[PDB]
Amino acid sequence: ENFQKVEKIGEGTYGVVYKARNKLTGEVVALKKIRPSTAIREISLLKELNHPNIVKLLDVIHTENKLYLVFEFLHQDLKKFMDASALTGIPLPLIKSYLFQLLQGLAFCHSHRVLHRDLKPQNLLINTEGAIKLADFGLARAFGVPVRTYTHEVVTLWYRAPEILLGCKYYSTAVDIWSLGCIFAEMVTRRALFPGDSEIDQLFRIFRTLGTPDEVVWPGVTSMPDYKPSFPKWARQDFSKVVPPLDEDGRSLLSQMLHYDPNKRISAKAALAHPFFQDVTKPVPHLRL
Repeated sequence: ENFQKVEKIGEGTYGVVYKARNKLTGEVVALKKIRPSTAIREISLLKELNHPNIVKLLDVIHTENKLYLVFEFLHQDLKKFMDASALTGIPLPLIKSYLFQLLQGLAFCHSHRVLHRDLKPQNLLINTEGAIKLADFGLARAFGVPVRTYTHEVVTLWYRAPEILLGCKYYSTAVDIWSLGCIFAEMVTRRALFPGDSEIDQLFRIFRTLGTPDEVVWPGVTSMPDYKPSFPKWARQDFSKVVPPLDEDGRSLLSQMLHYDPNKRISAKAALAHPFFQDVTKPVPHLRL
C-alpha cells in the first residue's frame, strides 16, 4: 500500500526512519528504508521472532531495488528518556524492571540463535505502560554494522564487546550481554561507562576500568587477531568506584555481564535468576509525549 511521512522518525544505521499510518488498517508504524537475496531471506525469518520485549517486525517490503521494514511504533527511546531523567536519574526500581525485561528479550532471541550485536540506548524503545523493547534484532547479521551510517554519522563503539574490538570473527550471544551491562551502568550513573571515540580508545577505556586482560582472566586473549603485546597493563578498579550507588547484588550482576571471557560472561537466562531480581516490579515511567 502506501503511508504518509508523518514526522521523519529519525536517521537510522541503514536509512531514514518514518512514522507512518497504514491506510487500510489505520495502524501507526515505524517504516525503515534500508540502503541482495541472502539479506532478504535472513530478515524475512525475523517476522516469526515474536516476543513482548522485541519490537515487532510487521513486514519486509522489497521493491524498486529498495528494502523497507515495517515495525511496531513506540513513542520514546531509552536515550531520550535518560537525557530527560538527567537531573534525578531513572529510579532504581525502573532500572531493575527495564534490565529484567531486556534480559527476557535477549533470552528469547538467544534461544532462537538470533543475536542483536549492536545494542545501544537508541534501539531500546519504551511505552507508557512500563514496557521496554529491543529494536533492530537480527539486522546486523543481515546487513553488517557499518563504521558510518547512510548520513555519515559515526556508529557508536561505546557498547561493543572486547572480543569484537580484538578481531574475533565468531562472536556469540555474549556480545549482547556485554552491551546490556554497559547500558545498565549508564542508567545507574547517568554517564556512559566506556565512551570511546575510536577502536583503540574504546579498548583502552575498557582496560583502564576492568584491567588489561591477560591469559589468567581470558585464556586465548593474547592470540586474538588484533591483540598486541604492547598494550599498556592497567590494574582493574573496584565496581564500588565505577557504578556508585549500586548495591552489592547489582554490582555482582554487572561484574558477571562484563567478564572479559565471553564463555564466563553470564547468559541472559542465568541473569534472570540473579538475586538482583528477587524484588523486581514493573513501575510506570513518567512520560511526556
